Amino acid sequence: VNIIKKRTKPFKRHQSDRFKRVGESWRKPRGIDSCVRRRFRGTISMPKIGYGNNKKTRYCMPNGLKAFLVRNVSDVELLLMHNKTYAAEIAGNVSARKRVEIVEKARALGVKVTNAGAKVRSQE
Amino acid sequence: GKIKNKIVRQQQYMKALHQKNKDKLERRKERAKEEEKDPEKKRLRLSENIPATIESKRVYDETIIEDKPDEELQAELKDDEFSAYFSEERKVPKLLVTTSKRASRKCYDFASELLDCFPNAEFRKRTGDIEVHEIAEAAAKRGYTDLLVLNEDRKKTNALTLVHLPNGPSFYFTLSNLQTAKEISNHGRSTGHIPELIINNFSTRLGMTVARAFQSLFIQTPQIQGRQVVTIHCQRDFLFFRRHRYAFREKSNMPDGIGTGLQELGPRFTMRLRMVQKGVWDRKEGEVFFESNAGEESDRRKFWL
Amino acid sequence: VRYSASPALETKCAKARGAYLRTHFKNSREVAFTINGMSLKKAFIFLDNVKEHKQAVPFRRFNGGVGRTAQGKEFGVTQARWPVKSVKFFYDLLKNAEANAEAKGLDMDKLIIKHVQVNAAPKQSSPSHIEIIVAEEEEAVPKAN
Amino acid sequence: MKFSRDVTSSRRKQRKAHFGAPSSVRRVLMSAPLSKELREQYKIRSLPVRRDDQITVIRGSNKGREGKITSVYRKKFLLLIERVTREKANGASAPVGIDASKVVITKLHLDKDRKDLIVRKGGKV
Amino acid sequence: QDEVIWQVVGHEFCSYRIKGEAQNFCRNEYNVTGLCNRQSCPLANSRYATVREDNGKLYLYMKTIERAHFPSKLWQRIKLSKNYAKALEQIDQQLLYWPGRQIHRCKQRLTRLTQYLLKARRLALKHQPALIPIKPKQAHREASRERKALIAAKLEKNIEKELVKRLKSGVYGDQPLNVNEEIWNKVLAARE
RNA sequence: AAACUUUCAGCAACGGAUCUCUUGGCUCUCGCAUCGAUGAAGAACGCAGCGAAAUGCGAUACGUAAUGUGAAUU
RNA sequence: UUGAGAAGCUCAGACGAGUAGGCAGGCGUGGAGGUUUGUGACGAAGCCUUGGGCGUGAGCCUGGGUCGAACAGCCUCUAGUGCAGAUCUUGGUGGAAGUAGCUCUAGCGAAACCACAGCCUGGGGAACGGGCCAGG
RNA sequence: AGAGCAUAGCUGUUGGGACCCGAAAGAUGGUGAGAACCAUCUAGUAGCUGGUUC
RNA sequence: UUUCAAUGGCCCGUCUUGAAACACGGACCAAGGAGUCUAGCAUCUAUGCGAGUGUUUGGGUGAUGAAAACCCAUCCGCGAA
RNA sequence: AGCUAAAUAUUGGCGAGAGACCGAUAGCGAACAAGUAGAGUGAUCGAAAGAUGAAAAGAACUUUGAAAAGAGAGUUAAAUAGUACGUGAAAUUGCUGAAAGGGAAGCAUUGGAAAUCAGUCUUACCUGGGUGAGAUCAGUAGUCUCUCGAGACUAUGCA
Repeated sequence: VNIIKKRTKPFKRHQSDRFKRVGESWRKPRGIDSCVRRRFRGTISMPKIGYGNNKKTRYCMPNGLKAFLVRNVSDVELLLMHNKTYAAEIAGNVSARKRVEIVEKARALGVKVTNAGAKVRSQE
Repeated sequence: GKIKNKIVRQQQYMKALHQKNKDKLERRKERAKEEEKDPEKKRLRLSENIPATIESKRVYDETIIEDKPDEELQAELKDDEFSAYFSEERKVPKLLVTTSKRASRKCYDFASELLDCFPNAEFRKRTGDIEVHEIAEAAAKRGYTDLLVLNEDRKKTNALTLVHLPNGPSFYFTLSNLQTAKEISNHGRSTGHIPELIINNFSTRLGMTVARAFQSLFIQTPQIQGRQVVTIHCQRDFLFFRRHRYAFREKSNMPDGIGTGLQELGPRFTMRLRMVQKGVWDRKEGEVFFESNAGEESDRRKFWL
Repeated sequence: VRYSASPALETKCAKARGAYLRTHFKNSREVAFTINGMSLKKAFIFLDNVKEHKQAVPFRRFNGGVGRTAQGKEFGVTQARWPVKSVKFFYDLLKNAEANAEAKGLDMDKLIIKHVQVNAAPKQSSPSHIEIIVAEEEEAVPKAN
Repeated sequence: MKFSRDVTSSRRKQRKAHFGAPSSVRRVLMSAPLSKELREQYKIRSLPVRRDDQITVIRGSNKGREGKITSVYRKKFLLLIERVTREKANGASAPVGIDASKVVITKLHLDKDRKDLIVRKGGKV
Repeated sequence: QDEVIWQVVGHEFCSYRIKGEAQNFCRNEYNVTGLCNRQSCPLANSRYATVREDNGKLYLYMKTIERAHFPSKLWQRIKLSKNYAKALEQIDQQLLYWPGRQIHRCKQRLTRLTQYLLKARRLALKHQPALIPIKPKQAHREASRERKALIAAKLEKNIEKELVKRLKSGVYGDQPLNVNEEIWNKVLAARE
């Protein structure tokens, strides 16, 4: 069950490129006369449930693992039985001291870390 | 301070600032008139009022080597770890430049430039799980005399540990401002000639050890016709590595009437000496000759090199 | 202080600034464009000529309402003017930058205007920030190998 | 926990009281701990700082520096110590202020009032 | 008991639960799988067994419903042998006539805990670089101090000054090879 | 080509959002009862430190006496 | 066979426009009770970024840069809780324009207006036109 | 052979400024010199206009 | 990501009317900005008790925060007889 | 004809303690100078405006300029904190670099080119012998805590 994405482009809000005051976060058009709501030809696509991805491969990174947010060594040890299904992702606000402790622990557990090189240097 | 009104307190600041400028201007204008009337006063003010600089107000340390030759210092060096290079033996330095494990092409683009800087230097890709001490003891049997390991992480070289073979001192530097020839404005092409070496501003005794180590990487006799010079300059404990191609020409500003022109060849970078170890490098079991403390470096006027 | 340009490294450059100057931003922008890249001695002669109406500053982007002159044929454009307030400020800044280079020990016969920029000061009229960097003309050392 | 309703635990009111205190209150606000020898000899844990008091700096960059208290700057909650200064651009030494709680008193400037104060806080002279 | 316990902890609030996008987790120490499940809950199952690692040794922790009200004596443990074949036999004989799902889960945790101890020992023998944290304040300071040092170094001025100085001192032979006729003649008239 | 125009990026301006702060407001509750012809509230003019577009004071003019605290004011 | 968050797991078949309107499930914000023996000067929050990833989406996670003191996940409670429009309010800043002005000049120096571009002939039935179609 | 009472939530609905905004009332009390101007009742209003946020 | 090539592709929101069109609003950006609170009534659901039901007008009480929580004498509202 | 406490009311006054409140376009008009500056003959109307840093250590000195200021320096952990001072968004402006240019345009789909980026590594597993090692092994001796044996250790031997 390799990972298949029905779509890789994001859904940008209509007229978000024309106007800087209009953000690109998707907003469902409400105008009846608007051609985007009527889904004419050549217009931008809209989020539909048909675009949803496979339940088995949902939330899975391109390497087949699911990102599990980790904030300390207690969170890494949780993935002892799920190292083939989940990858550890250290939070952004975890200091470089705790990041080191997390990374050594994850290495013994056989757990992939998504951002294991952040905020640290190497010295062999 | 006293005024917690923003508008009033900056009105008061502008008033005081204007008052300060006026009195300073009046004192300067009257000082100019008297110094014009008597040029000796201008001589006294210029001689006495020399602007201060961090170099001038650098904190005192007794480790600074005096310009007068010292017999104790020479007695130490004459049978030192680098003695085979500075004696009549004249051991030709053979360099072995390597990298860390699983390095990217960004490290190779800088390693190649470092290979251009040093003739008679060999590059070997790091394989498997061979350690620095194992490389050093293996290279000591291959005729090499100095080992350079470029540490890189996430496609960026950031450190350099140089080991004097077979059991000489090990130095560890952290690199910065790494730039290659293509990134340097008005760069040049480096030929195969042996570059000259310039070593500046290594006053302290710890500087002598580092200056000797960097000197030992270069062939003793340079090829003058190539007109290539490699400079390692220490300023405020920062070592700047530059390579230039020079040509003597006439400069009117200089008192001698002569002054060369420079054209950079690359690579250019800066080093900070983090640690010196006695013997082959070993971050765990090594013997620390010098270890930089970042707390002590907070003083702008305190230097070790 | 930091300028817009990566040059001004101490060895072969000299800087000069003027902030919140009481001169129009658009006129200063045009003068800066013309004198950019010129030799320092050549720029001084050109600025003197504009004061004496011998040479005209070609108003180039903000050329609306600017009358064309034959003196703009040198620059490849038509519209031109003779500002004196902008020129006076630029002449003073160039004099400062030349004096700064003399203190730095730079070679005085190779100085060219590497970077001159004009930025809008806060609306007090439209004042102007002006910064100038003059650097030595970098020559190429022959390989001879 | 506090139980009296005559004392407020409001941060707004506690900060207002500290930063708007008169000089009589500020005298007690800037108190310093006595040294161990003085603590067991005067039976007093801490005292308000006074001029000519011999103190040792315990915290900060000037930790370990000794000297007399040359002036008690009450308007800023600071102490001025002898020869504990900082060099200025023009060479004049600008005195450095140290909080009274960051110093320890090693010798008291005893007078009649201080001796009565000592025996007032259960202290043998 | 257990069904009432699960209806509270499993569906209202458990301090051990970590909510995840695809599956909830349990930060309880005695959970065999580490997931929030009805069968995985050590709180909601009065007869529970798990394998835990204590300073390099693996133990089989078991609790029965008859010690539920005595938290200090609730869990009992036996030391599992270092022989993996015998460790499986000890789990089988200590969990005799327990449901096969629970014996299955303890044998799975024994494998993963045995693998983790193996990998930990292999990392100890191996040599790996130490991870040096990057300090933002130190990086900012050394970046600004370096800029001032480079400006104060005057590299090209000092390089040119040294090159001319050693030209006057005649570190070369009689006539230099890095100079031409006019420069050498000018130098000879000046230095002599 | 060049110019101009346009797009993107870097730097520099401009601007003052966001975040964090807070001796302020707002709201509720609790205790209390005290202006003046013995000249009040309010206004004006002075005083001396000042930054007053603030404060204190009244020719005894940042107040004097008394009770203190006990060595500053800045 | 372990696949009992029975609120789970599993098997099968069919179907999929949508205004008004109706009904479910979710995302985000300020504060509160509980909790994570939670994150943080070895760098919280914010901000920037042609770095990477997750979700159909609202959104979320993360690398680097900047930065300097606080902040978040989960269960529940609460509400001054989500903007492109209101000839909206306040502030900032544009093109007009260095124009009107007080040949070329010297200084000073606006305002109205502004969805957005802008070469024509025919047709596009509701103007079609400037914006579509077929041409020059 | 009673099925209600209480609380909470939801929805609808009727009042309160009552989703927001947009026309002048009128009256009371003053200021200045018929008219003008000021402040409160007063969130007196728009059968409508414009807007109304994942 | 920038750009190019091939194909397609109108400016949104409001109002209008059969949909339109047309006429309105929109120079740009940031921040602010509109179904809220309360008193009744009815419906549905949940919860407690049930021929009953509802402590908080008030009293008791609360040693540590005491505007909370806890307890209930006599009435009374609705329901039922 | 007359007096009369208590229970009751209380946006003012003299104080006090709080808060599921607001967090500088908010909350009083007013966090600062605030009923102030300012506007009006007058009645009245009435703002905008908070944050350098731990410490002014608030940039000595040299130099250019008539000056404002600039440049060399210097202080600081930081000046990407210099009083136009925490953070510093967008609109907008200038310079530099690259690319595209002929009028609906931006935009959507698919790839090319250029630039750039991401993660995925063989390393372990199995097996055999040798050498030593040690306990969860002793045809082994003790202590401690729990409920015979279960954990923790202490000696002694390494079959």
